[PDB]
Amino acid sequence: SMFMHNQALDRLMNPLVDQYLWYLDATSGNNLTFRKAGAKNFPEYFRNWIPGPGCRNQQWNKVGTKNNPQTGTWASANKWRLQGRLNKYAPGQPNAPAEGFLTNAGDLAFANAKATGATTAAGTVPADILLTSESETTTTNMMSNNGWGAIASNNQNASVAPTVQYEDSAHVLPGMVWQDRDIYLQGPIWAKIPETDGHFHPSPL
Amino acid sequence: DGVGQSSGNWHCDSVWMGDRVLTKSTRTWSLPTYNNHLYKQINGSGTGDAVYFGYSTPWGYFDFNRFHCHFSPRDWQRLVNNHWGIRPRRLNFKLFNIQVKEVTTTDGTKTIANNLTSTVQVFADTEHQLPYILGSAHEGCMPPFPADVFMLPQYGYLTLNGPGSNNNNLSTPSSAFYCLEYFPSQMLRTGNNFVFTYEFEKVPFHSMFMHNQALDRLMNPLVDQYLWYLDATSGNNLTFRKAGAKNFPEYFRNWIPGPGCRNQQWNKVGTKNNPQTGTWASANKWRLQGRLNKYAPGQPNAPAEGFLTNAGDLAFANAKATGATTAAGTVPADILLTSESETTTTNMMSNNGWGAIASNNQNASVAPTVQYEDSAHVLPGMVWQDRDIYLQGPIWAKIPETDGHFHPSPLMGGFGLKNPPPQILIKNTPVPADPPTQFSSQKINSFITQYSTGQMTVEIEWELRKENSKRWNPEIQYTANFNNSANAQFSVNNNGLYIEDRTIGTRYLTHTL
Amino acid sequence: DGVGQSSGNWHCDSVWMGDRVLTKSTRTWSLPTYNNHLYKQINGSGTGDAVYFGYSTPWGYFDFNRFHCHFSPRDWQRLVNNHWGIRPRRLNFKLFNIQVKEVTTTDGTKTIANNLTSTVQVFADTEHQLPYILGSAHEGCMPPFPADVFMLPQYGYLTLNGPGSNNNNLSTPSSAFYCLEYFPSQMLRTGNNFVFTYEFEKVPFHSMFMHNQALDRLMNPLVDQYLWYLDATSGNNLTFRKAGAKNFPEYFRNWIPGPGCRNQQWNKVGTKNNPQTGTWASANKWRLQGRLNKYAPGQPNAPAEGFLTNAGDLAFANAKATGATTAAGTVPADILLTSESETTTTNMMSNNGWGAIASNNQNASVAPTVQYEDSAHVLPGMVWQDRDIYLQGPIWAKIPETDGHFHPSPLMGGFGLKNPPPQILIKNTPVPADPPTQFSSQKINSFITQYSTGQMTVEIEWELRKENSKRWNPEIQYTANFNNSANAQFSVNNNGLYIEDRTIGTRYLTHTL
Repeated sequence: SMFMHNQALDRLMNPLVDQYLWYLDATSGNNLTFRKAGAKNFPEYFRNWIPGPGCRNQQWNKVGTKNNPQTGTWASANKWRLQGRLNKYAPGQPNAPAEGFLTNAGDLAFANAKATGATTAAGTVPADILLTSESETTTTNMMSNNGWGAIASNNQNASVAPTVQYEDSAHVLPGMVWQDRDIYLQGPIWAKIPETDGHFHPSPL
Repeated sequence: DGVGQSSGNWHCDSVWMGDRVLTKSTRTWSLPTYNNHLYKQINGSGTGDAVYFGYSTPWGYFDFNRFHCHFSPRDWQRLVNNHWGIRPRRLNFKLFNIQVKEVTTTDGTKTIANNLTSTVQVFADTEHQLPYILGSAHEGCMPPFPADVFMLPQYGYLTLNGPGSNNNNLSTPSSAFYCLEYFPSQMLRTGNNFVFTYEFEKVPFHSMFMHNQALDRLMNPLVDQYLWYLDATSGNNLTFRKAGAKNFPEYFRNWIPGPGCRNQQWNKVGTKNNPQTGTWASANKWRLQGRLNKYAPGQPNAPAEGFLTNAGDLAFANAKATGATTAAGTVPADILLTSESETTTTNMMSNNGWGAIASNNQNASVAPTVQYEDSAHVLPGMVWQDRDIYLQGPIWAKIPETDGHFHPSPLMGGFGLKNPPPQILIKNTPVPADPPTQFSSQKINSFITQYSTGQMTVEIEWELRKENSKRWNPEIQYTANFNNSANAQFSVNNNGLYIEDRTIGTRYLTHTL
Repeated sequence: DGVGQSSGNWHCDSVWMGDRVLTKSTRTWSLPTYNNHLYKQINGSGTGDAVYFGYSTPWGYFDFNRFHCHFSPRDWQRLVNNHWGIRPRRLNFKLFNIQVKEVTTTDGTKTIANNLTSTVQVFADTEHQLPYILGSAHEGCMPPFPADVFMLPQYGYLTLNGPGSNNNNLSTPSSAFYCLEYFPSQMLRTGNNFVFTYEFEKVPFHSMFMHNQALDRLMNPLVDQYLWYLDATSGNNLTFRKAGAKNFPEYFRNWIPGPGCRNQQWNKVGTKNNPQTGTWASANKWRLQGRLNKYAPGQPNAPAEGFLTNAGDLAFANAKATGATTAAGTVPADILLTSESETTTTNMMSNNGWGAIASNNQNASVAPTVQYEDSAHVLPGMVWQDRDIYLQGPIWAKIPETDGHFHPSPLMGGFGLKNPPPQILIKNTPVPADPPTQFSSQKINSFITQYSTGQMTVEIEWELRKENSKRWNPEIQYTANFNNSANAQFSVNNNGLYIEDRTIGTRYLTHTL
């Protein structure tokens, strides 16, 4: 798909007319109160579709003075382990980072022909290194600077108040849509799907 | 043809054949002039979870998407007791008997006349090149009851927004603007009419059956399994028990319950609930582009008996309920709740997490421990039931076009479609008022106030799965309430208002898991 | 046919094929009664540079001549990035859904009714026997945005005038008077419609490309020329240098830059400009019949960077600009400037003359001198680029019929045509009021006030030159402004007003000179 979306998921609707669906807004006063979805309050609308999977990833600011001075980035990386040995998880799901931030190996990067040797360094991203951006996917996909959402952490009663907890990682669910990572001019074309008893959505990462 | 001859007839009925089935409906509508013949930008203010950028349009549209448009409460009863499944096949849409009227206002006395030469213009969008707002469960559908007259909703959409200064409501470079006069459309005077046909692509039947067995309960109780497991480590040696002897939790199984997540549960008895001035901070939320949206409805997880969730399940209201809110000591008499409890066999309940897993390594000194998993996503060997379709609920939805999607059944329930039925858009053609005698290049501001009305009709062809079950004993079926009442069920009252008593689920007949 | 059936449908879209391309547009118009059903003489006063003699006519006309009528800003982008040239081929014009309305005024309350039996009458002039006022870049075209409604302009022309006493406004014997009812025309009630077709004669494509090389720079830098010239006379002897050694100004060339004339240049920063209460005495003027006319626009000469000329180049304005004037410290946000700077390769800049030539004979005693030429006309071996076509600019113009004309490309840009598209003229047929009972031979003064409205449509067939270029590196292309904004580009605002951000030139893709 060569196209960037024209609308966000949460934003698919008609703003001019309210929904016919009712929800429980308020428990106050020893009674239940059902609000109606509408009146230009978007977060309360019902939706058929939810954003794509992903996981939270460490974010390094492109301005070097604002970054923690790590002699190298390994212990901070996202890792998956196989046969008792740890491998960096790269690149991850096509999650975009915050504006002005990046991740190590989370997204593709290239270099000029002027860059030789195994390393380059500059106060900001070097002039040789060519970064890529997944930001065109933020409509459907999940950003990397926070988890996927929140869920209920406890049962309630009249005495105890409701609480929630945050989910930093979200895997595949029914009714979940996402955009695959983009193909660049300097990037690979294909890959061989390994032969296994099962594989899910075999688009190369 | 002509001013004095009708362009159509009234067709509303239901034809029950063996395999197909054909439902006809027709209604009377009224179309105003929205935005005084103008497109308009609309946007929010400030940074917040609700912010938007979009356009409002001087066009109406026909939304038949909801079920009870096409079915009467008797046909629905007749549908769900006898059958295991239904899916759409064809639809046929027609407009006719268009009549356009002008409104002259002298003092506070309106004079409405009949303008014979005015036109309306309508087109169906078959390539889905417009933003698609159907399937978002808005209002403005046909009424449930054939004798009501309804006003068509205004068309509008909202596009990408982007940050700047303190306002996230700025238009991003890629914000799209669609002019609907840039579509070929058919212009209709009172004499001529409009029709087109459409055919659904094959989708799986919606399952009308409730399961006959739980997952964990699929087995023969009379014979024990041949599989062995480690029951007990006591005594410096390993002891292998054999699965059987009527101890079910120890059996091996091929299949595991469906995905879900834990959700806050509010007791239907108001005195037992924590007094929250409003429920937001307690809701299940997913976030997109740095703003939080309630997660609704969630996966089809049922709550505990006597409990419910906010927006986790669908809810409706009568015609007696007006305004944006209703309140009562218990669930109000107007609100119509839905229940997913028929799915508890395969699916997961919302009052606890999915299970437990091992929290640590062990040795002779340290004891084994476990932890609980409040959220479970999809795994191999996982089965689930999709949310049920109701009489008052939506029918289909448009699968968004993306590089990937998983099990695209709409979370409000329905038939996910790649190529859904085309949106149908209609407008009153503008008639300007008397122009000045001297020439001016500015736009024409003043028009003639007018509106239009006429009948529409919709014909759906449904395909249904016949039911063959050899169970001996009788089954649960839908039955009209057994009680005497001041007003009959699904009927009009003294004041003339049609009232729907219950959301009627489709799942009664049992089927073996 | 009849009162109750529409005579046409709404067609607006764009069909992109490989070679042909076909654009459709349709709009809603409103036609008043001009001059109260009368022809009238119009004339100036006194002797001056602006004096006129002519006639005003009770007829309207349809002007589609401007580009952005036919193209949307997306189609225009799609046009100019992919292609080296375009020329028109066919056009198709249609009127339909005519409706005529009468205005009765009782006190200050207008009552507008619908008069079914009134007619409008329209004709196309295919022999060009009327004075041709299209291509003079007047107002009254279709709006850029399909949803606007516009009022048709009044038709009028002005003929020869001649001197007498102190008044140059007298009518010369050969002043022509044209009665437009002396043309056969088709009379239309509400039921019947109007159509005709037209086909352009072959004209050269408009070049959509910006050159890849300057004239003086066409050569191989690596090898010197074999041609010899006289560099130096010193030492009582002649010395012949050889052209080469990377000294470009000395090279021989086959071609020389295009014609032009020097033009006054006003800096876009207002503090740097001389405070003239108005710019006339400083303008470039040409005079005809003893009266001076500004020369606008001149030859396609570009000015210096950061400078402009009055009327030397085209300029437009938004819909927010009303009234006859706008002012700002810099160029106003409403005014849309155009730039010819893409032509500086072949053409001449306006900030200096064309070159220098020898001013005297020499001898041993007297030194050689030169003089500068501020104006250069056409010579053999002279190449130039014609002015570019914009989205808001005119399309064609009518080549006047004369014994000679040179390179008839219109100076405002466009396609010069011998046989341009025919003017289309329309009028409300007069309906007299109640005549007196006794007979009178005088004209009927009193009529019934009425106007008319209805849709029109225009279909142009464009032929375009495909682009094949083997250059390795990417090219400049038109791109929507990358910035976030309160209002999107080329889109409607909160109040409902359509706003055009940029005049979009056609020249992006490079081509070798």
